[PDB]
Amino acid sequence: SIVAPSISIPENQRIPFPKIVGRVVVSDRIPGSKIKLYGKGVDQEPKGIFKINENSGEVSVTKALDREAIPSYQLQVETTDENGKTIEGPVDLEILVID
Ligand SMILES: [Zn+2]
Repeated sequence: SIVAPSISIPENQRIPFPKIVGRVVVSDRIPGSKIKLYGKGVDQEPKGIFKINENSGEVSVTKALDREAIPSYQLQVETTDENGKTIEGPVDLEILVID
C-alpha cells in the first residue's frame, strides 16, 4: 500500500530550495514502479510548488510559502508501472503551512 504522512512546512523558509519535506513510502513496492504526485500545488495552479522523486518518494517544496496566501494543500499520490498506469492510489497527502 501507500503511506503518505502529513507534512507541516513553516511559512517564510529560507533558501536553499528545493527542500525535501517528507517521503511517501510503499516498501512492499514494485520494480520499477514509480510514485506520482498530482493536485493543486503540483500540476494544477499553483503549478510546481511541490514535486516528488518518483523513485525514493521524497517530496520537496520549491520555494518559500506564505500562510496568508494558501494555508494548506491537498495532493494525491499513487504508484504507477513503467507506463504510468495506476497500480496503488490514490491517497491524500496533506500539506499544512504553519505560522
Ligand atoms: Zn508566521
